[PDB]
Amino acid sequence: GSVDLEKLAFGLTKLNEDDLVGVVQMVTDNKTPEMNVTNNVEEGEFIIDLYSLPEGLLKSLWDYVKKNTE
Amino acid sequence: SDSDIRYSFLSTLDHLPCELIRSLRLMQTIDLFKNEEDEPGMERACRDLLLVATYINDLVDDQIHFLKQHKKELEIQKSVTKNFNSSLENIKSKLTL
Amino acid sequence: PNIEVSEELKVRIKYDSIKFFNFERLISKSSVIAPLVNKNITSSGPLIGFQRRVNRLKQTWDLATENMEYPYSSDNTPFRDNDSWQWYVPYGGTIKKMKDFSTKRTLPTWEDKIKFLTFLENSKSATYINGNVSLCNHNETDNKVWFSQIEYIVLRNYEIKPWYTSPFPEHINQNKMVFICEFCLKYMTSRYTFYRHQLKCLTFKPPGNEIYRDGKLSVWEIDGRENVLYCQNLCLLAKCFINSKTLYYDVEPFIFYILTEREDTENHPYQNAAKFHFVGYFSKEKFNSNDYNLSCILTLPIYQRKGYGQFLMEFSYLLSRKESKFGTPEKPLSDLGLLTYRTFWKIKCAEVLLKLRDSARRRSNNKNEDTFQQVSLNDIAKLTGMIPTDVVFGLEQLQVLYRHKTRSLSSLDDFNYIIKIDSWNRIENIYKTWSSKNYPRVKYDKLLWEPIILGPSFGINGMMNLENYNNSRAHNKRRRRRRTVSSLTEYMCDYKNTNNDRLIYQAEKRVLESIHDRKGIPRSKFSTETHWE
Amino acid sequence: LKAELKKSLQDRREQEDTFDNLQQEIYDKETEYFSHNSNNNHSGHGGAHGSKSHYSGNIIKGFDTFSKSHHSHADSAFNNNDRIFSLSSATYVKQQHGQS
Amino acid sequence: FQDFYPDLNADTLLPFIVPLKSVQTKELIFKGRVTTEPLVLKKNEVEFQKCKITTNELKGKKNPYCVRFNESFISRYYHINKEFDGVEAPYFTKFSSKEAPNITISTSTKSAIQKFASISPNLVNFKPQYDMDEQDELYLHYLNKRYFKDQMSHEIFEILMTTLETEWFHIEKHIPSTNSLIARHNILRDCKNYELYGSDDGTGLSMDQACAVCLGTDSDNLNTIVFCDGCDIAVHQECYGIIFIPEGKWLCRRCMISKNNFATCLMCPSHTGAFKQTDTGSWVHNICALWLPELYFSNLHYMEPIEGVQNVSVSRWKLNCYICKKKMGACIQCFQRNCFTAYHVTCARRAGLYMSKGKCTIQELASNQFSQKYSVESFCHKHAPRGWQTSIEGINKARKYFSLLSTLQTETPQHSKFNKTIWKTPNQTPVAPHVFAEILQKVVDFFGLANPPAGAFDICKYWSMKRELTGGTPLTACFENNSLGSLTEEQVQTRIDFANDQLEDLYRLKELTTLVKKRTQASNSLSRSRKKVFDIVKSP
Ligand SMILES: [Zn+2]
Ligand SMILES: [Zn+2]
Ligand SMILES: [Zn+2]
Ligand SMILES: [Zn+2]
Ligand SMILES: [Zn+2]
Ligand SMILES: [Zn+2]
Repeated sequence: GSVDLEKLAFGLTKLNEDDLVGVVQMVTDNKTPEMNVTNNVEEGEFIIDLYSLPEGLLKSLWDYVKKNTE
Repeated sequence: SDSDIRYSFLSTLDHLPCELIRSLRLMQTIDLFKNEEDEPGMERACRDLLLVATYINDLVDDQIHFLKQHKKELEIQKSVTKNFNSSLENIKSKLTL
Repeated sequence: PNIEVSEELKVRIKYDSIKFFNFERLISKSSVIAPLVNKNITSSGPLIGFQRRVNRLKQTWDLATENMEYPYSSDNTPFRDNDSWQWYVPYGGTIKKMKDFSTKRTLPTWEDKIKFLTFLENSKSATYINGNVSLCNHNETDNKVWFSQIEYIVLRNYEIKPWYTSPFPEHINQNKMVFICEFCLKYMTSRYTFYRHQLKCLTFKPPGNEIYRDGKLSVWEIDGRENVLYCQNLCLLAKCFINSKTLYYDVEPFIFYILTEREDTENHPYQNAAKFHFVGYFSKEKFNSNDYNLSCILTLPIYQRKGYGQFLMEFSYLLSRKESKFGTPEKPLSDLGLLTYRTFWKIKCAEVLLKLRDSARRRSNNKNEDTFQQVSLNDIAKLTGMIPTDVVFGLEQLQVLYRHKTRSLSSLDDFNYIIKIDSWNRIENIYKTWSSKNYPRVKYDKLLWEPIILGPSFGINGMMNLENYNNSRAHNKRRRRRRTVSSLTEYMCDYKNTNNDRLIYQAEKRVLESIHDRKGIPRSKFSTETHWE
Repeated sequence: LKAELKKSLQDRREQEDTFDNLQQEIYDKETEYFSHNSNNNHSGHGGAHGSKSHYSGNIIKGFDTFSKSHHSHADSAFNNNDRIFSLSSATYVKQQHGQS
Repeated sequence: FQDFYPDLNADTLLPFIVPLKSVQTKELIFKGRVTTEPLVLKKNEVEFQKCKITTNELKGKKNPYCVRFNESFISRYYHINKEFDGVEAPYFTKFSSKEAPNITISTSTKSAIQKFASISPNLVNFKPQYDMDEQDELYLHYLNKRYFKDQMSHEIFEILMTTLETEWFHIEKHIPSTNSLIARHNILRDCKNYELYGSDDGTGLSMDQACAVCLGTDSDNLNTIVFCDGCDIAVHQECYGIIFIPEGKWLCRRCMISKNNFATCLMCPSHTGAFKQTDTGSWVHNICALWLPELYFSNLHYMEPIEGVQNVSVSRWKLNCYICKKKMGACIQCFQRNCFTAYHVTCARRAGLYMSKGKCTIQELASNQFSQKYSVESFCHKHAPRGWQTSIEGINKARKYFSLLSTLQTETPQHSKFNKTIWKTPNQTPVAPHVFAEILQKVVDFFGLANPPAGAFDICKYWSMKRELTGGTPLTACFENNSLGSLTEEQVQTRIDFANDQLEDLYRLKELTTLVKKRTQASNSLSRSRKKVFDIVKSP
């Protein structure tokens, strides 16, 4: 795997509010069955399964968090 | 060769008298059965009379307007077909038989 | 607080849904995320309809992109070169001046196409979260292009699970959600498109004249080809709630009556218009020999628990009474529609019988009690609207129509069939089932309307292959054409006859007094209880 | 009072004169309207300066006259029944009933 | 009634008689046989939801565009921010002109709309008719940052695109459809296309265009072949569900919804000929939906909706077409014994494979049920029966057509009286010409915006590309389907004189109806005055 998921979550926690909203947006767009994603839009929570996330969206999120944390 | 020139004008030839006769008969019905002493009766009667009067006036007006637009677009298309034929005469060389 | 991560590598987040859906923020962040799209992001599930569209456009402009299944074949004719006459006579010659029909400065270039596709791809991350994603959801429980992917429908404010897949254009159906404007009936995918369309459709009313307005309910008698687009939109919405409304495109004839729940909103100090929320409709043919007064009906699921269905059938029958013609709904019928018509015919026959009872009891003291009356199928039909077949089929469900076992046809004076009211209590309760319902009833005075007097066209702007006078006029006037007269000239002078009268209350009083004056029957001819079943 | 009666009934008389004049206006106007086809097809004046537009009948009554092949004399006249615009009001129908 | 008992007639004077568990059946006149069944009915629960947020909270947060000219025009063709509820409030007719919230039509509004009309004669009685979408929001961002210096508004862009749409549709309407010359050119092009590649539309077989759906040449007063003003398709009325024919423009369902596109037939590679929709809404070949077994038509008298999309088994899908070999769509199978080859319906047609609808009329073919009497006999090039010639040449023709589509998808167009003006696109979409650019420029000047002519050209190119994206379907919901089109100059002359006489007629008619309205208001006043006098004359 070309991504360290624990440090990725660390950078996710570092991201600001709008960066999190954007993560939500891109995941809701690229939600596929092999991934395990849940979104309570009524109340407004969002949970993603990193282990099921494929390497594509993983590296995409990695580039995103690099750009928005450094 | 030609066609029944009424068929292109179904709207104003047919559906103008259709709705006209209809609204006229309707106004006739309301007035004929306007119970004279009935206060709300005659109120509604007079109001709907004015209503259907505005309606028929606006219907004949709107058909006038649509026929005006149709006349304009018709003569425009007349000059346009003039253009088209005048042009298309030249390309007979390129276009096949 | 706002975010957390469990040890199983699941990231719980919290965001405000309004900020999430805000269009300007959404499209800005979409252009932000735009390049970050990994073209190798997997597609092992539902292939995006928007992505299908954009890949079609790419392979159309021949920008080689085969990251997905395959490109499609039919895109053009091989002779797009300088041989097509259209390149030497542009616009059919509609433009004269060269400085006006030239296009060297507007024929789009490769760079401009790339710019357009770039905006498109910056939008891709914005469309799925705008159209395909919902604003609210509750999905209770107990390749993917052949059937639909439509999942909701948004009218004025609600979402709707569509009971049946409608034949929308693929552009709309392969989406997940679809908004449909309540007034204009335009169907668009993106909630952004709906936002602008709601900003633009200031014609807060549906089209067509208005023939009924009581309180909040109202009807609109939208003609069939004075506005054909609106009607096609309405039909394409209706197919989402009728199983057998197949006549949804060629709607020139059908005179769509459309029910609506008017609302007076003055929340803003400027706007006060009567918002005419479309509720229900019933397409009725314009000329039908088979005696149909309601071809296809529906009220929307969002407006149930209000009896608008029964109201709309009652209005169809009020219309038939006003036309003084006999009609029944189209025989190939909804299984649910079959039961609701069972109920409605039962209730209507019970109501007519109750009117007969109350009138006879107005005439109770003066008329001898042993004298019985003789009502007829037509006597009931001129009162209700249903054909006599319908009346008997809605009376047998009421179980008040009894017959005689044996046939002593030697004497024609003998009674064959009878109406034998078992219990006025039974009938009054069968009718009172509506009283406790408090359903909207057709206040028969508010209707302002007249029959649809056809000319030679029958209403359509064309010709179709399909009483007898006009039905033969159509076929006679049909004559071949490639790419004896003067009907209706006398419909105004049809008042001089008294056989057919104008108003429904006049027809009712007429038939009621006619039967009151019909010869009576003593209670003694058939008082044998066994002989009546 | 009696003065109120005078003022209201004089308003009523004036409005009744106006109403009867509008009646007569529609009457003779449709008279001319339906004679225009007879003076427009056989001896064409308005719908044709010269004898070229053989279809110059009337919208409502004339369906075949709006066909050049109509070379007969079927729609030359009319009756007080076909006078639809007058029949609109009920007062006119009642007057025609009294005069019938 | 008539099926229940004939000893009772409607007018039969039935004696009314009244002294001083029930499980329901189910009638149906089906195949001449009534039905009987206890009360079992649909019990599915309905589901909806009142969403908690409208587009009100989703409105833009900032208005960064300052329309300092014609702002009245904007705000009056848009929205930016016992009296009304009595019987006195009349019934709105279909002609009720909006005099509703804060319209207050002013002389400024009138001057503005007259200026808009003078912008071009096509824009008289203008109406914004297009709603910008998500992808257009970004293009407006790019514009208003590059050309218009952060001053063009969303409404401005919408109005620009709508003027483009209106002008283009006026040119579209006034486009000449056919003369004898261009019709001969079209039919010769079609004859060449068929004699070389093959046609699954029936065109080219003869100078008399044949039926598309049923490949026939019959035409009588009840089954007369129609022609489409959108493409060269000809379909029998019964064989295509043409229940009525309007007098002018007849457009197939494709030419009416997917206006001209070469849209995809979910059960075929080829994309020409007759089409209907599905219950889902993808254009399926009618000949396909006929000959594919699990595909069936719903309304046999309209033939409109195709059903059976999901009912096909994966065997048919994973079958291969030995004609085009595209790994997509469905494919019928031959009837030869011990045979399992497959091919698309239109593929078989184009290649000239032996097909036979049997003795079953096309109604019986779409009847959704094939009886042992029904035999929809299609064969292979080695399984075709006697009397039919081997279709090796047809295989070659189909392969040529499809490999030609492929080499086109690979190939590129290799680039003073002479004028080769290109105003279409390979998708038959428009190209907004220089006069359209001038018109948009006029509109921008009207609104008082920084107005680069290059910006006008950019907007026109963007509109052309927006139409190419939408795929033929108009950007807006505009339609004036009156067919000026194929008429001839002399026919237009007859119609103009006819319309002159009818204009005179309608003028005197409006005179009569104005007298009618006046007399009706008079009669209203009459009833009012009658009450106003009799109230005191009869009641002191
Ligand atoms: Zn709308
Ligand atoms: Zn056919
Ligand atoms: Zn077509
Ligand atoms: Zn096909
Ligand atoms: Zn093939
Ligand atoms: Zn075979």
